[PDB]
Amino acid sequence: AWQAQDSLRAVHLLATLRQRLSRRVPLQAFAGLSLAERRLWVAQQLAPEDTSYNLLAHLRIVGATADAIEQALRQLLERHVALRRRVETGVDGPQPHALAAHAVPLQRLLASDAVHAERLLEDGVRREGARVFDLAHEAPARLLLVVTRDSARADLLLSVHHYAFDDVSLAVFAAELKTLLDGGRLGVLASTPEQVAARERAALASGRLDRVAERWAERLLPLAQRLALPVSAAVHAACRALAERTSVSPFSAALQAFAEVLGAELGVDDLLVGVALAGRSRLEMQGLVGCFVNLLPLAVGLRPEQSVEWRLRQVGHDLLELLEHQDVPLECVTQALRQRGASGLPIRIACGAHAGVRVEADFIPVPGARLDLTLWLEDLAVWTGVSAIFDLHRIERLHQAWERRLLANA
Repeated sequence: AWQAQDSLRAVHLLATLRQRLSRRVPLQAFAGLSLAERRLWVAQQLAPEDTSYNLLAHLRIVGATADAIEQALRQLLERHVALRRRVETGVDGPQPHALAAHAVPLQRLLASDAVHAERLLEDGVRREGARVFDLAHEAPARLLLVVTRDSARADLLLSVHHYAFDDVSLAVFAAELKTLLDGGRLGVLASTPEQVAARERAALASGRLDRVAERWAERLLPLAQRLALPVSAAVHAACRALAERTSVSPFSAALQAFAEVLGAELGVDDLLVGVALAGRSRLEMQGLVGCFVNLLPLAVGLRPEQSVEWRLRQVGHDLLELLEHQDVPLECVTQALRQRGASGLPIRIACGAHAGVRVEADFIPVPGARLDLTLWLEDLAVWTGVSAIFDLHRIERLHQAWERRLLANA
């Protein structure tokens, strides 16, 4: 398990050991629709013409025929029900209904050369970016397959609504596509998006997740344009060294400097920071396709009187607590806060981190921002902010302050 594998890899290590030898180990001492699907679906209902929930994935495939690619995609659509479901509104919750795999639109186009293949792709990007999905009557996914004449390269544009997809789903979809195009076989899936929702309803009914949310509501109660810049090697090394001395993850050190820079910028002593989590809490959710992402709050205290090491231990500790209980939906934390006299929790800032046929898959970023400012680290610092608050030049200034804060803390 060790040789097969960050702190998310630590969760995967503890899950493999739990499946083989039983008994937990709690990470902190070593390091119908689900609510994840529903919160994206209801946000689309409140703004039906908003297309900021359209996910566009570009898959570059080298070494497979058009017939083999199309056939492999029909297999993946049959295998992953989340890409071929319609959603009826319900009296006590939206209700999904499975559709046939052939009902997913698939358009094959032949391009004369590579430049023509780019232009077909760009035209598809603009068309799918402005498209309003009919989530009640059609599948939430479309596919554009562009093959280039006299070339081994084929391009696949996957447009799928966010309620039925996420980042890990793209990696699973791309790897399984490569497996089929190579001639391999896919094992029987151990779960479905519907089973995840059913298990969540049981966990909600047992009060287990709400008790964890009530514990978090204590600390959280007082608080109740895209730019991609490369991180210098000196800042990356200092981030790693600071984490090794503090026994936290390198992401915890980068989150701490992120919250401290923004806290000084906004002039506050405490800053609420969201942490985007993959939300696949059990081993059989690792190979699923759908939406499992869960944004959970993290209260960072900006105490200049305290040491850098102590502030970092608190950040990394609170981070592993959110990682352990990433199955606790954000709505549970909101419910616990309202039960203590709060209108809600106001999250404005967030953070996160990401032989044979060749399959390269990447998302085309979604324009517009729900949150005021986000920082995503790619193993590259991707800053996304609302233009009216965090413009391009203000983001560049914050990234420089973030890099300085990291070097100073180390």
